[PDB]
Parts: sequence; structure tokens; C-alpha cells
Amino acid sequence: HLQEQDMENSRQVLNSYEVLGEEFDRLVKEYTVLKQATENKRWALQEFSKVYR
Amino acid sequence: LARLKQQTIPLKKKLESYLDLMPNPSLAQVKIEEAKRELDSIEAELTRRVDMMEL
Repeated sequence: HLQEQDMENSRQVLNSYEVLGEEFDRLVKEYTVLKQATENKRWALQEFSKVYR
Repeated sequence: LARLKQQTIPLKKKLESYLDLMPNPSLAQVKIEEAKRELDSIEAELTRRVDMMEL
């Protein structure tokens, strides 16, 4: 009863994001791509810092 | 229970690409401006460490 409550809350959050429209879906995809590239640079920076130590 | 917790992982992983955006498209565009700016900056923030390594 906690588990499908958590999945119901997650699906409600996803639906509330889907209310905004396809422009916000494009924003979701764009920020996902930007944050994936951002984490790609961040992990490389952290790995170089660990190598330098 | 086990299969619900297993299928939670891809659903939560896809949901993780949604919590970083507030429900306001105008402010979303306003801060996506600096999102593009910080991407262009961290494409250059890795440059000076490589420059100090090479020099």
C-alpha cells in the first residue's frame, strides 16, 4: 500500500508535467541532453582531479 | 512486490529527468538560457586544466 502509493505519486507528477504541453516536453528533452553533457564534463573533470592527486 | 520495485527503477530513472524543471515554461526558458551558457562554459572549463598539463 506504500508501494503503489509511491508509483501513483510518481505517475501523478509525470501527468502534472505532461499537462504543460509539448513545448515543456521539448524543454524536458533539452534539459536532459544538457544535463547529460554536463555530467559528462563533470565526471571527466572529477576523474582528472583524482588522477592529478 | 519484487517486480514492482524492479519496474520502479526505469520509471524513477525517467522521472529524474523531470524534477529539475519547475512547472513554469517562461522561467524554464529564462534558466535554460544560463543552462546553455554553463554548458558552453564547462566546454571551456576543462580547457585550462589541460592547458596547465600541456604547458
